[PDB]
Amino acid sequence: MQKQVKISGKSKENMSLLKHLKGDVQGKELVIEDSIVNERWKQVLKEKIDIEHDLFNYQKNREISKVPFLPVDRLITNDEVEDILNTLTEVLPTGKFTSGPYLEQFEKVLSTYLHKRYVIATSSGTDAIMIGLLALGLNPGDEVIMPANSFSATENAVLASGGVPIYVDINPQTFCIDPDKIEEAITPYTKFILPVHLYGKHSDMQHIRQIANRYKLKVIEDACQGIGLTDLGKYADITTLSFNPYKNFGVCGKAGAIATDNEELAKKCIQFSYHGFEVNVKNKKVINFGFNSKMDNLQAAIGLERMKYLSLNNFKRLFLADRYITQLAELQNKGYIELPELSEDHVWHLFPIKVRTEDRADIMTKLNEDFGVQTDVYYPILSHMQKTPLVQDKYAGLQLVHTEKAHSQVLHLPLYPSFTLEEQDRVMEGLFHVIKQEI
Amino acid sequence: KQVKISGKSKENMSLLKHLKGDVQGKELVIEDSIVNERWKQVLKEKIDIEHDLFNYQKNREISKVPFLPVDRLITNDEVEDILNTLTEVLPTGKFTSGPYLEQFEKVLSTYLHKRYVIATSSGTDAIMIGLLALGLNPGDEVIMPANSFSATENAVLASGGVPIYVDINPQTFCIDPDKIEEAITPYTKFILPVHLYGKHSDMQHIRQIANRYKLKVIEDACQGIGLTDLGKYADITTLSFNPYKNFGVCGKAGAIATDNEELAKKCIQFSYHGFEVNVKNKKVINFGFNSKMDNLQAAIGLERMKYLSLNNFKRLFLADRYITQLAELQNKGYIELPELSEDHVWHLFPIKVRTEDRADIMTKLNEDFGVQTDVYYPILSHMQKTPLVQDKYAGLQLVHTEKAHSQVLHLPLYPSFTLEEQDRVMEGLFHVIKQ
Ligand SMILES: Cc1ncc(COP(=O)(O)O)c(CN)c1O
Ligand SMILES: Cc1ncc(COP(=O)(O)O)c(CN)c1O
Ligand SMILES: [Cl-]
Ligand SMILES: [Cl-]
Ligand SMILES: [Cl-]
Ligand SMILES: [Cl-]
Repeated sequence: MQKQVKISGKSKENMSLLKHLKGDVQGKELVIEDSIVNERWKQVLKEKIDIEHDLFNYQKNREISKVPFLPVDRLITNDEVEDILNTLTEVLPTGKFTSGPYLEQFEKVLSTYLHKRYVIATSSGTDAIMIGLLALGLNPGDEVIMPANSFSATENAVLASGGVPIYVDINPQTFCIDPDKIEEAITPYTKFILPVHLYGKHSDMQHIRQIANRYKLKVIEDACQGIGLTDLGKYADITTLSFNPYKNFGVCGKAGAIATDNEELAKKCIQFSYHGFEVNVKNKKVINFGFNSKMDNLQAAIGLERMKYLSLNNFKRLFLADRYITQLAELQNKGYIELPELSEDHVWHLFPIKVRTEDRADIMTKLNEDFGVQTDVYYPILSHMQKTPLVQDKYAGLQLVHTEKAHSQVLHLPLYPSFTLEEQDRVMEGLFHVIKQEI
Repeated sequence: KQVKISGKSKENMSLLKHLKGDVQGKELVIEDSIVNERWKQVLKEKIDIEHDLFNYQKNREISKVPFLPVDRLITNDEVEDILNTLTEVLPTGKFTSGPYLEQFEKVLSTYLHKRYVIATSSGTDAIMIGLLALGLNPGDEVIMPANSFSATENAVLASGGVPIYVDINPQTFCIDPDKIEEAITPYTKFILPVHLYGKHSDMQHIRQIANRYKLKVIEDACQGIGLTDLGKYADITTLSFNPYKNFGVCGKAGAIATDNEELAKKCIQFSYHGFEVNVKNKKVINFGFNSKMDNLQAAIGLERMKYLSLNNFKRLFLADRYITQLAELQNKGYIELPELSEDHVWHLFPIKVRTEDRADIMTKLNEDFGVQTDVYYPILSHMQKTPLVQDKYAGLQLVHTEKAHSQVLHLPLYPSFTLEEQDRVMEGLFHVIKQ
């Protein structure tokens, strides 16, 4: 009796798929979930697959002299462009670019994909967080517990709506908020915990929800880099997503989403997202104010096209990350670097290794100068280290030991779905070469 | 001798006079501007406006006149320009930041005669960021009218500002400068006039008051693109490029324009996460937003902007045709018509009817003649049913605003509207009012 292998495109299921697509028999046991996110799989999976050749067109003998970290022209493929041009041919003459039926359809599709009853699509991930906090009842002075290593948009969303960030240390291996440091930071002004699934890695949400239940806190998660994570939002009151062009799934402009199972909360999000108006009643305010922060109908139509590539693209990211972890194994075994763990709760938006603090600048310089290999560090400045009057006045004396140590060690290697395996070879070879010459 | 064509409201008025036989000079000179590009394909020496710009079909069968059919606010010609530019934009993979964004800001700068332009994700965001850049702190008071779209007050409230509502001039629908000083308190920091319906507020008088009391002036010109001397007396000028404006993109966008460099710097910092200008991830102020205009929309706007001068002129022609053709209804005192003024771009066309008759007029136009009208906007700021209003604005009376609010009626007016539809609107109004 054969166990079926459900292809949802989610992170846990992709992990089994990786094993099966590596093997010789790829038959009826592989069942493609009837979803828009799986559309590009449908055609690919009609035949037996060799991953290297069929998904990556591996050309080991193609000479490579430069490896850009993130060439944006390669983040969108010719087939996506043709798809998008086709849909726009129909959307443009409708004259509906802000409100419209593609926006509504896009929200339903996300709702089904996320298993969340209500989805409110927004004009950015930053707006989603900001509106989410307000809809959850954030008042000026309310404290929000969060990590200090996220992109600046996370703290800005708290600050913009009047909140007070309270920074807490991360787990230095996962780069996510350490749930064992959270309870320490709770005061009578704490109302929120805002975990970030940094680089695509899922935070320890079950533990976080336990602390939150204990102290009656609300949980809003920044999953802007985590689309595709299995069980996303299971333990959160609000989930926020970004669809900016650099994400695992993005549109052609700024956009994001709020997702929730709570109807009263959803309604408030809608009200905040559109001028404080009663839902579907233009010009009639039912709350003090709101923003102009719904997603555009035009981007929604674009999103319905690009979403067709998501499951395949997340799978290719997983393959790339597995290949890094396996081929670089020796550098970790001998204790020169730390590799991320090949886990089910990661969608590989970014790929972090850790190197020695004292060597990082030189490792980066040598990869670039000697081998044309570009790497990067997301993000260069920690929240409590920003040179702002707020930080200077209120965040002096703060020490986050693990966060600061990890921040000095982390190095991101190129990884995106249209990256080639032969570029990756170059990255890995160069890494072996420069690390060995550090010793 | 030369009749210069800028596309701006004053020159448009002289062009109109000139083309109606009232000669203003000899040689038509089309200024070399992006906003005039499409004018060049239709504007000839012996132009017949009714035929050459409107393709007037006196006898075309009409059974409905929609107030604002959104599919007709973008032409087939625009759709093709847009598809063509997107064919080149899409493969670059640059959709947020990028070179079209920078070019679009440059082009707006030249057109508006403002040194710095910061293109934003919406007009609402432009106002919000402009207020903050100008130094709005929570509790600071902002003098403003109560008859604008809710976006204006929301931009103040979102940053914790405090709206102070003042009465309007009931003929112009704009903030009455003679009611401003009255409302000034030690907490007042800004005046925020609105060029409502596309009518220019009395900015000179407003600036005199501002200087006297050391206030800042940020104007909501989201409906006023094309006004001659827009921003001459303002510290910050805000625009919207939403698809319903005199010029719009294909999504949300707006702009802040200013001549002040330090202000511009602050606007950029607030518009993008509080980062140092052009230096990602390095904050120099406490926080910012994700509120720049998208590169993709700027590519679209660079195409749609080519139709602006032509479209604004068409709006003027329509407004002038309404005012001339409906004259009798005003002469006999049945309605009031807007004044044919150089300082208007006719985003909306407001007439005034009797308070007690407006509902019936609207119903009879629609039911008997399929003529749809509307009222922008249905609810005044101090009459919204919110907790802030009940706690802060209780008992406020704005006599002229409230009266005008009960009287105003908007007639269909947009660049692609037809003269045959307009005839139906006008004959309908005559037949309804007589009866
Ligand atoms: C962790 C994180 N949170 C929030 C955001 C903000 O998302 P958006 O750009 O759609 O505003 C980003 C975008 N880089 C992000 O990476
Ligand atoms: C007078 C006025 N002010 C501000 C705005 C807000 O502009 P946007 O829709 O681009 O946010 C509008 C849009 N209707 C407006 O009409
Ligand atoms: Cl929904
Ligand atoms: Cl730092
Ligand atoms: Cl500029
Ligand atoms: Cl009202």
